[PDB]
Amino acid sequence: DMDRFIDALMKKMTVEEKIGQLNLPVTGEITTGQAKSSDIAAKIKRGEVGGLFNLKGVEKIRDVQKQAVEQSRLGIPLLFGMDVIHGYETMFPIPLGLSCTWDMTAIEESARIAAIEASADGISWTFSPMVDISRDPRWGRVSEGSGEDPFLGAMIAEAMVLGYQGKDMQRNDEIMACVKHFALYGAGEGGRDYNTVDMSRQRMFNEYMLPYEAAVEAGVGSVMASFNEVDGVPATANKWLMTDVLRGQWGFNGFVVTDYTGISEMIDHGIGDLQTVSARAINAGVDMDMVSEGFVSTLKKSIQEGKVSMETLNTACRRILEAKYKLGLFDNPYKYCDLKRPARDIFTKAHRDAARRIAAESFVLLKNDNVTLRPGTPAEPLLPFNPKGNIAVIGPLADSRTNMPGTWSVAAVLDRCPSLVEGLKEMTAGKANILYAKGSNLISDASYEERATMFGRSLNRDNRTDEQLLNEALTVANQSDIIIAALGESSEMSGESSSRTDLNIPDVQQNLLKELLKTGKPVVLVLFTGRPLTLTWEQEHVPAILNVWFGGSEAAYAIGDALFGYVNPGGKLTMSFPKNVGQIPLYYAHKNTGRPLAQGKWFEKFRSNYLDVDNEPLYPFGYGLSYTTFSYGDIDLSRSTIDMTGELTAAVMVTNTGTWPGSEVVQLYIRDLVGSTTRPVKELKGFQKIFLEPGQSEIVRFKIAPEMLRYYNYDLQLVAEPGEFEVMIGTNSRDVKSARFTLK
Amino acid sequence: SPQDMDRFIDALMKKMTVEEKIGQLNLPVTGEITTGQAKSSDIAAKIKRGEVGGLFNLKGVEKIRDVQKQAVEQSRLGIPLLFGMDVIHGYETMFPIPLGLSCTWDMTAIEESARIAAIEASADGISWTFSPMVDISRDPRWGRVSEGSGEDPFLGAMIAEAMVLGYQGKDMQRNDEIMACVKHFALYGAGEGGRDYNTVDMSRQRMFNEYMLPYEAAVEAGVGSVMASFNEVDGVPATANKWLMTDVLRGQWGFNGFVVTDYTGISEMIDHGIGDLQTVSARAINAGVDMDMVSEGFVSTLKKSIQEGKVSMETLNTACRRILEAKYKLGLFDNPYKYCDLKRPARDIFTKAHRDAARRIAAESFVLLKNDNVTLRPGTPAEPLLPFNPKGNIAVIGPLADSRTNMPGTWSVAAVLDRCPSLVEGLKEMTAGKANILYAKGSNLISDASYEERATMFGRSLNRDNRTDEQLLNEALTVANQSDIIIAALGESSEMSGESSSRTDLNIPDVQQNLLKELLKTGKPVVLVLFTGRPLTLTWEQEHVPAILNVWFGGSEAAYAIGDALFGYVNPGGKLTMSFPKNVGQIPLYYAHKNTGRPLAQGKWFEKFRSNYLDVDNEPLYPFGYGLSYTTFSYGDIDLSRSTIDMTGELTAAVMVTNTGTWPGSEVVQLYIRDLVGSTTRPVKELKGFQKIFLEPGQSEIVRFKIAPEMLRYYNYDLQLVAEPGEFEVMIGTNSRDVKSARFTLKLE
Ligand SMILES: O=C1O[C@H](CO)[C@@H](O)[C@H](O)[C@H]1O
Ligand SMILES: O=C1O[C@H](CO)[C@@H](O)[C@H](O)[C@H]1O
Ligand SMILES: [Mg+2]
Ligand SMILES: [Mg+2]
Repeated sequence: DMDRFIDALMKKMTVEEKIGQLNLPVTGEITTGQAKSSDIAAKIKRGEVGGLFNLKGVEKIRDVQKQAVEQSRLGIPLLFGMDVIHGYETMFPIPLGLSCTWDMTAIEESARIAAIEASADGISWTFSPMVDISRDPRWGRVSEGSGEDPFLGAMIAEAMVLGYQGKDMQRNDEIMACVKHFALYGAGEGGRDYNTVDMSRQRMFNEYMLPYEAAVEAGVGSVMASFNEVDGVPATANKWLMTDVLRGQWGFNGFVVTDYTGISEMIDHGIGDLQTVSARAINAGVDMDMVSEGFVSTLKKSIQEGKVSMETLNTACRRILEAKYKLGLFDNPYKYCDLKRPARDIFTKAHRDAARRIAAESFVLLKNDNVTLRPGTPAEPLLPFNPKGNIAVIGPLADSRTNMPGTWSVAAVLDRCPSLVEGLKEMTAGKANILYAKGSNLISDASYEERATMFGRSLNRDNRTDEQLLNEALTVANQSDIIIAALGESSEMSGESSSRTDLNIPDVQQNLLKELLKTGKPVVLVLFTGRPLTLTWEQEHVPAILNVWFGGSEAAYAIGDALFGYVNPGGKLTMSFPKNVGQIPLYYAHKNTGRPLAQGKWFEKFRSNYLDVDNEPLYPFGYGLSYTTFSYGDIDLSRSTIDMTGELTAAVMVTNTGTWPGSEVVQLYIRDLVGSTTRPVKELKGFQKIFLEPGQSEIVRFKIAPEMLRYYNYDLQLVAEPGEFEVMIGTNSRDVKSARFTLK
Repeated sequence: SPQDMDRFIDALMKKMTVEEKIGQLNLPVTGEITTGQAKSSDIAAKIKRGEVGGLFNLKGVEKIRDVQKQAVEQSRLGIPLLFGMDVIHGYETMFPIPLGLSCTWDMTAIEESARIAAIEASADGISWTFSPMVDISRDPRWGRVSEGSGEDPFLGAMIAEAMVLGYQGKDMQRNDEIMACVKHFALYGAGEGGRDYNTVDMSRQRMFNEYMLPYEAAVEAGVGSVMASFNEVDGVPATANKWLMTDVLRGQWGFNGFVVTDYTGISEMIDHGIGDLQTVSARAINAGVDMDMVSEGFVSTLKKSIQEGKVSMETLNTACRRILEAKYKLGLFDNPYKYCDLKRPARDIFTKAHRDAARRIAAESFVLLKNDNVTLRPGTPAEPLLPFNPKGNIAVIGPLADSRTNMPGTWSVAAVLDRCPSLVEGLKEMTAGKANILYAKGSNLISDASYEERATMFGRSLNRDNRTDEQLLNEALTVANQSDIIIAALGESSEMSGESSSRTDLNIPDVQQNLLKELLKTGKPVVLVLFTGRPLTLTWEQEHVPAILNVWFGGSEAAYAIGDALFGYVNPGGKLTMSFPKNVGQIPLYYAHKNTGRPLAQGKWFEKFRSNYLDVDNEPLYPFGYGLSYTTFSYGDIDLSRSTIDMTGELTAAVMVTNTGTWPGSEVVQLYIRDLVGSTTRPVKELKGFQKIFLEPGQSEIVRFKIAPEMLRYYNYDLQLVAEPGEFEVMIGTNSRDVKSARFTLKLE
């Protein structure tokens, strides 16, 4: 059926036309790399274009599809691609923030909505999800992932692929997804984007690979090859990755696209000239060439010289044609070119309300200490509070529209998003006064601020000095009843090519924060960030800290919802927050070492520890507070022993012991006590997000079976070994209840 | 003969019970030196029962002789003991810490320092040193960088050879030659977070191209023993890693010696999480580990394992034979008391000749990092602060100004710490009658007293008192404002580096940097004499201090050597062997890095969509091979004897180096090669040669390097050590950053 159709089409094709299906030039207003493609009208005519990307607007896409359908010899329709990462126009939180919902239904929903919007506007293909594991918060691209953990990363990868594609991409509101960046890109040395990656095969499989595999097994249509080398070979020329693992081991039936000029960049990597690396890429299992024109300009010559087989070419071409067929583009090239759809599907109130809900769900309450508010009274937390009197909103993130959506919002209308001040003004009209002061620049260094606010994120820095801005803010702060310090990163301090060697709140903002605290007014830190920051000073001195990541186009409203208690925060961290950059890499699923430092023993000579800080993150994986409290009973294991075909249930009663209704992410960890290789001190193996009224309890039950206990041993065999296991359940990866069982 | 050894050992082993064979594999700890937590007990009775193969941490020929006499006269078979110690950079005469010593780029001096240490150690009963430490590291957070020779495997390998040869000589036959022990096999310098003992993980390709060569070089130089490392490799503690300890070490490299564990390395595998004591002990001996340091895994569990078939008699016999062979090769069956001459210590230890050598080698190790011109007096053109004639009032200020015990450096376990002159003491002696040495402590080591305590353990107290920072600073400023020049003696205490001394920030500590700022504010000329066991983050100091001399830890004669440099008796010629980062967030920085697919071109920081950071450029403050002189050297263009060679060929790269300044001095001329295109990505350069030359003012020398295809080999994707045809770039210069370039082509034919 498909096979026969594609056989017949391919029998007609010239070598040039087969090669053309593998070519993906760039166009439009959206800029995601340096090199630009020329002469696109003619190339479509010559049959030399497989797809395009970065073109926005159903009408413009329709026009281009027409040229392909009507002006090329064979009429083969184009794929239309875009980075639809965490929204099209309705922007959800950045993926890292979104991961802190621990809510696969919400995550699927966000992808569903983005697909509806993008498909309504002509897009058939998104370069998403980004599933790279990272333990290095220096790397700006942590903003695009789902944190450090592969179990949670894998579940999220599945939710995103399903949200975008549905069952089989048959509907006109379903699009093809693309798991990226295969593979290991999050382990770039120094946290410096694009830098050398190196690790053992054992680490690859146990620690980094699961999310890519989960996407493949969820039926993801395409895979993007990464910029990094693996084992000294750029991923785009690594046949072990792109054929042996991807196809041979996991059974991937789709196609592989490069990242931006990934082929020609192999010249700079230092593995040969354009022809050589182009031939190596297609022979490795790469099917589509993003921008470099390596395939289109050199593959014929390589075929003539016997460096690439006609077989290899036909396979690459076939995979591209199968993707087009599966999307329904041969049945109808204009499947996604309904000019009536943008008006009914894009940036609707329904979509924006969903984004607002998901944003509030993504926030992580890091601290909410009791503060003396009125003398004589027992100390109470600052959050939540009723919007009354004068609310100061101060800082460089307080009145920026364009920094609200987050990095990788290329189709968003940035200056349509309400700033925090605008959203809070709306939400408190008639009830409180919102008093604004800028307070500081983003950072002292003007050049830094300029590059940190590129892609239209300017904060309109002017000639007012740090001291002037501070003084104005203190005048405002001292007229107020409470201070909302809106501080942290600009959105483009994270994302692609946005690596940091220092992870503090920037200098002038931290100074501003210190001065606001010195007023004696209550201070809430509303923290904008795309990554873990080093917050030990803020943890010591600020009473309340709400990590809002970048919450999307409706962030301002969601922040209001959290501050005023309309939503009780329930986010939990998915990446460790280190005390300093000298502890990197810090991650919860670490080996014990031969000289573990016992709890509370810092400092101890001859143990694995530092002279100047303990081994712990400030906030561990899975950490997050609520306006209520939860209490855990002891773990009930249904068996003390099981065999390889058996099973048990781990159960724990969770009680809401405070005064607020709220959600709790109950987290399941397992430690394999003894291994033929060293095993992590714990691994996340399940979770359940529960909602409880005050005083209400729920018995949370986890099924545990031997398949969950498997790991890649020294010989890379995926096996569960007999022995003892420790089951841990708790409110984060640090504070847990424990019980043990034996596998026979 | 080899056959005589086999016959003798065959005969001895025929006598031995299983318990006696197991006993040869047992290495308890005793004596006054502390290098770990666990301690041994009942050693006298254990030796009597034949349950002890060697001991370590026992100092003094009288004590060692007594113990050897018990082994020889009172055990059934009289098998003599090995006596081990960490003789790392000196016995009593202390040379610079190894990392400092590596900056001499002088293999003759390095060999000499090991020779002297062996002479002193052997005089005092020691037959075995746990040295050299040859671990590659790119992570200056790790305290043990102090013990190695930097980031580079080419230089690392040459130093490993020099050290082994210095200790052992041709074949350990002489009574002033001892058995060496290459450590820590393997990859221990890549521990995550720079945190000692932490997880190591890397590809096999990285192991062989970037980390393994120095171990291999020690093995090929005939090192008698290998110490297994604390870290895991491929998820297996090195002490249980049969691929490391058998397949690589014996299978690939032909190692003929024995493997000892590190301190309780076997029982620590329980904590690593790979099983109980019996299980991990069986795995260790089966892996190729021959001697058990302290844990008593072998002695307490091997017989049960042999009964149960978990370890074979053949495996026990092989391990025992290796130990007996080491003892045989050291001459201990010929004479158990070879090293127990009670009269040698008085004539061989801490002699003037030894100490004069140490003083010379210390001055040779220092790295001049900065020496800018300063205007001392209106109307006189500006000149550098260093060197200066000792006259007037010379202030020496800081917590490292008057500490004897912090001079030798970490890993000086046999030194008499309180006998080393302090810097003030040394400079006072050297300037008697010419200058007044003024002194103030100026600051504590660091603001936190608890930190200072752990930083000055092992008898390195700075005698911190309850004076306020104000008292300390005011006294220093009263000194500074009377002085003609200020020597700011700042940096680390010695035990801020070494084992279990990892740091997450690499600054000069808070109160010392505040002191430095205040001294600079006086307007008097300031020379930073920097004590450290590691690269530090020195961007502020490079911007603000006119002269910076890195003296590492120079050893027992450091004070005199520092005087030699300051007063111009020696012209500094040290070159860095490890990159100095601008901040900890750049780690790891190393010169021999891959290009990436998005390289930032020179001078283009910042550029979006290149491999670079938002907040700092990609560069270290000081690159690999960096070091200044009191003179300047200029380099002509490179002349290659031919532009094309094949696998059978060779060429010569030659460059004229001229001393263009006013001082005679040494230059380390460094050869780097870039393999431009590979089947795998190749580093942007690799050190492949060097020559240290001495030139008088105005003098020139043509420095020539032989380049052959064997130098161009590397491990490809399939771990084949191969040279590939293609273009190569030859670079020669004064450091890894500032170089001349020429190209040549390699063909198959
Ligand atoms: O450079 C890139 O370009 C791609 C196209 O914009 C994008 O999808 C990748 O995530 C990114 O690495
Ligand atoms: O712990 C150790 O003990 C050993 C014995 O002191 C020493 O040689 C090693 O270098 C060290 O790691
Ligand atoms: Mg187990
Ligand atoms: Mg080559």
